[PDB]
Amino acid sequence: YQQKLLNYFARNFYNMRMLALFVAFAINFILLFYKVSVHYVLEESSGYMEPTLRILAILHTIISFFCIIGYYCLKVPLVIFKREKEVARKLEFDGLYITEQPSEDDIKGQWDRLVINTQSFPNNYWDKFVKRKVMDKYGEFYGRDRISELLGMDSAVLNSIDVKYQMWKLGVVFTDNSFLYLAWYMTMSVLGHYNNFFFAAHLLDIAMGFKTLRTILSSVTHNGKQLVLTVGLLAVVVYLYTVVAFNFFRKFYNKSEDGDTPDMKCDDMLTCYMFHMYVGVRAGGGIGDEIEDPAGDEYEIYRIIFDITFFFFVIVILLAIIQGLIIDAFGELRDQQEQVKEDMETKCFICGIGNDYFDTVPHGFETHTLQEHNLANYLFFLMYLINKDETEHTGQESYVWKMYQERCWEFFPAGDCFRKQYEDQLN
Amino acid sequence: TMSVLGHYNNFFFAAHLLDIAMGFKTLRTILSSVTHNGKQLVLTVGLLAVVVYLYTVVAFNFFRKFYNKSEDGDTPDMKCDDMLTCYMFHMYVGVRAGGGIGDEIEDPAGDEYEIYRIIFDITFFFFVIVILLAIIQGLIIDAFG
Amino acid sequence: ELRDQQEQVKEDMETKCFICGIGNDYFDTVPHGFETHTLQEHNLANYL
Amino acid sequence: MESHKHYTQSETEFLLSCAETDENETLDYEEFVKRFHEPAKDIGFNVAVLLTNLSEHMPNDTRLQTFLELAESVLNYFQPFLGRIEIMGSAKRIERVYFEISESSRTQWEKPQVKESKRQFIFDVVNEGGEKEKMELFVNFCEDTIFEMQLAAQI
Ligand SMILES: [Zn+2]
Ligand SMILES: [Zn+2]
Repeated sequence: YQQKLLNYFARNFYNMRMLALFVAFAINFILLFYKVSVHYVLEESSGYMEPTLRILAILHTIISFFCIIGYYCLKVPLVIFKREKEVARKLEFDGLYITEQPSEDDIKGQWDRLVINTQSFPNNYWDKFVKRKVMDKYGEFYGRDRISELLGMDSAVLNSIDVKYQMWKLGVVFTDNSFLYLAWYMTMSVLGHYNNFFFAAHLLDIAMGFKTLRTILSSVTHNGKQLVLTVGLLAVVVYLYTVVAFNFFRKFYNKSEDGDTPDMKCDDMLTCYMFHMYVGVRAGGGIGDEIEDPAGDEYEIYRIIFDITFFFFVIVILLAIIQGLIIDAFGELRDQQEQVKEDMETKCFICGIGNDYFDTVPHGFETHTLQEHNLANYLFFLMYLINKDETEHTGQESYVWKMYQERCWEFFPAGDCFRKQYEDQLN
Repeated sequence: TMSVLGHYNNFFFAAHLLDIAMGFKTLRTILSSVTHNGKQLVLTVGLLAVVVYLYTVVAFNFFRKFYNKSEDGDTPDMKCDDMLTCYMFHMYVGVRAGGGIGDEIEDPAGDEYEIYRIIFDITFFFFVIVILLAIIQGLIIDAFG
Repeated sequence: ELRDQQEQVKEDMETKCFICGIGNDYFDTVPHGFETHTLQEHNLANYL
Repeated sequence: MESHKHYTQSETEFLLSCAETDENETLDYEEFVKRFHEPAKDIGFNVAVLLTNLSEHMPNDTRLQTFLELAESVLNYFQPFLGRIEIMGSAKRIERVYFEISESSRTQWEKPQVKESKRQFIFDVVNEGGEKEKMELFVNFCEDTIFEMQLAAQI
């Protein structure tokens, strides 16, 4: 029954994620009717909203817990399988764990060093002959006892489990980004019972919940590296203007209202810098809007050129750069999509001869892509080769399997299709 | 229907000016830029609404005492207490003021939450008045391209 | 303009070799012919 | 059998003649699995593979076209279960390879998640580029998709 329950939880991960999102939306919509006198809820001539928030919060916490269980039971095996495959290939080919011995850097390898000693090291890679292969290839160079020591194979209780492999798996799933995001979701949902306003932070799930919103938000993320540098450049420029203003025009920054008020000014550097960052980049017209004009002063022309240069170098150029980064992001994304479409429509993926050679036959290129060189056909062939005992392999199947084990990929056609090699008319 | 209703009230004939959208070919190319990316414009507006709501929640929880609209001292205290009033205030003022919400609220001159208010205003400005508008113009530019 | 210049440079470097510029289409008859030609036959480092 | 079965002794009477496994004059659960389930599934598949191999390897043969056209029913039934790939043979010549495609895998490849993963893989390959790394990336994607379909088979 537990296995069936876990399979049911895994099968409906996305549906219950959307359910959690809708529940959070409902909680926020109810949250919108607060009022202070302390923080009592006001209802539109009703009294049935008193437990609706509580039951919705309980439902949200339960659904979020089910979401994290389903994610741990469905998407985690992909991460484990990828990590095991990568470490197995590295150990078999490079042999870095016995030759290179990586340093304190590359923490991933150091953490993966804890899985070699485990008995069930290829738990998901379906290739349990990796230890035998590495022994057969390294025994005559690194001995036999050293490799054996390094590998180290020698409903009531169920205590016969490998705790080292479980610890390594728990370590490697904690560093995953999606699991960390789900843990943050758990923390926010749990904290929502202490304070009802903590459920507002769950609205950020719409950033990744909708595909059409990820394309919008990818424009900012595409050039997000340069946006912070632009902000830093703006901060440096504002600081330089602050230094000039403090050194020369310190007497203008006086905020006196209708005469008879105490003289409030900006004397020290920190106050002037906060004034320039808070006002002047915000006023829409630079710093000259909120300072008195130099009507009849010896520094009038200097103040005028200072204001004009500050405006033209902060409010115009920097903002133009900030919008330009987003515009270039949109253009780059569209150009990449167009290039991908053209590359897929102008040559086939496997050998890439080109459609011009296949246009001699009517609809030749479409037939070639759909029958001769098809990605689905290659994937099905690879799966059928994997899920087949070696005793039943034919000559071609054994040949392909041997090159797949050696990982040479000379059997993939490249620049030579069936029509090019075996012409219909003998020549 | 609009032409018939124009006899009951003479101002109902003003709605017939929208026929110029499809009456001229050279205007359809102009109006097709908005329609080309019209699917994403409403999503951008919704994202803006969500961001403004989050800022509203933060302001209500922390800086509720600053939203006081008192004129020349001797006036009754008009404030934004409940969530709905603060949300309407943020959607009506702050996305419209050209400089965020800090223009229409008193500055924290000598307060314990001064730096928090400053970073709140700066983040609201940089995340609503600049980035969202940049996206809105970017959609139209990409449509033209 | 900067992005277009970078894209053009990348395409020009990936579509023909620098020295003689015959083109990758002629070298595609041999499997991985163009990469071998650029890395062994016409290499800028070798000429330098 | 009144849709596509014609009233003839060789076909209509044949099923009734083969329905001698029960003395109670009624059908049973074992009839449709004893026959036409374990045989006539891989036996006919090999015949279809042989016929299509002969047709592909000997084009424009007058005698073979009649054979292909008379046996169109079996080949049409075996269209979804036929795989056609091209590999570089041991004799430096392109050789066609035929195999069997399982029905569950065919269903599992039409899910939107697998199509989205394939589209993302193509996008990443074209963006990053490369030729030697291209086949390694393709094989890695194939292995990941195979593991995902095997995991999703356990519903
Ligand atoms: Zn091809
Ligand atoms: Zn050359």
